Amino acid sequence: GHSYEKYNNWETIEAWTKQVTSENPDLISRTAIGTTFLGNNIYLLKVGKPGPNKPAIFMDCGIHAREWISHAFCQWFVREAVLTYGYESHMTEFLNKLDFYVLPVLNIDGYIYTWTKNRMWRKTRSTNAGTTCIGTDPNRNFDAGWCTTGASTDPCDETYCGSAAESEKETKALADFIRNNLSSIKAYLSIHSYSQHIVYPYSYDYKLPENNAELNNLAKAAVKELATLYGTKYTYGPGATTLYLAPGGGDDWAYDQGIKYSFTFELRDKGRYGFILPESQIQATCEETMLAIKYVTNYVLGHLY
Ligand SMILES: CC(C)CCNC(=O)[C@@H](CC1CCCCC1)NC(=O)N[C@@H](CCCCN)C(=O)O
Ligand SMILES: [Zn+2]
Ligand SMILES: [Zn+2]
Ligand SMILES: [Zn+2]
Repeated sequence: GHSYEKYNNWETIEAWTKQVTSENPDLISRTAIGTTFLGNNIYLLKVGKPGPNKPAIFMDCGIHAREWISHAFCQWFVREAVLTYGYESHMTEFLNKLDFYVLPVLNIDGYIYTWTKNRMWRKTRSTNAGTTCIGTDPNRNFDAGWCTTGASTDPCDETYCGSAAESEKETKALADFIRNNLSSIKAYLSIHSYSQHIVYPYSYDYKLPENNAELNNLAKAAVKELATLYGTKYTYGPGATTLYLAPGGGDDWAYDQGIKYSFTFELRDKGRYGFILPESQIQATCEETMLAIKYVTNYVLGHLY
């Protein structure tokens, strides 16, 4: 009983990844990039019409377990791509020229835990030495100025860096895929919630990126496109300046690998509902974010490297 306008559990999402690929074989192809701590398969969807020497964009959802709207957006991106292809001028051009590597749920173990035991869970579900405290923050487990100021050495903390960089199977499976497809990946997008922010490097240290002027102007125009629908106000700028010091992030790591277009999207809202955003707000949040994602996609095509 799947629905794009409702929050679906992992059993429903897994059944959807198989069915959406079978219903649309010419547009979507499904593969398993790895396994989680509990043993669940990390599924990845390649969206677009196949072809040779195609550039790609990587998009992940659900790094943090409680951010339910992030998981819901990845499903809506696939929904639009199969319904508007051949009917919408821009989406048709995007899928024909580019490939979309969509990872619907990264932290699967944590997401099952939010449906069964604790709704407010953030980290993974891995064991730690010398304590009964469980979990490691995946957005603090990447090899980009790992476990410095902003990340915690305490396993009982929500911002736990881990025993080592890429100590989690979920963090390694994501990083290995990017390394194996570095020459093709031109953009990295990380869907999260909440605050209504568009974050670009750097977060591990107080420093501006090489193409800071370009990333500032691109985020500015992407903010405007989202606002045209429901008037949703979004803020932008680099991580350490706008937010806080968050070392060992997926967006910061991707940038240091060569992906000059790296972004972190924080969805609805500002604090009224927070992580527990209602089902009645899914279609509104997904449609506005689509306009911002489509604008970033359009820019990347015109500035291929
Ligand atoms: C309580 C305290 C420990 C903060 C925990 N943070 C979060 O739960 C979320 C959402 C939000 C919670 C309320 C304050 C504003 C942020 N924020 C979030 O996940 N932020 C990203 C920032 C991404 C920066 C790009 N790498 C992260 O810390 O991974
Ligand atoms: Zn997050
Ligand atoms: Zn639509
Ligand atoms: Zn230009």
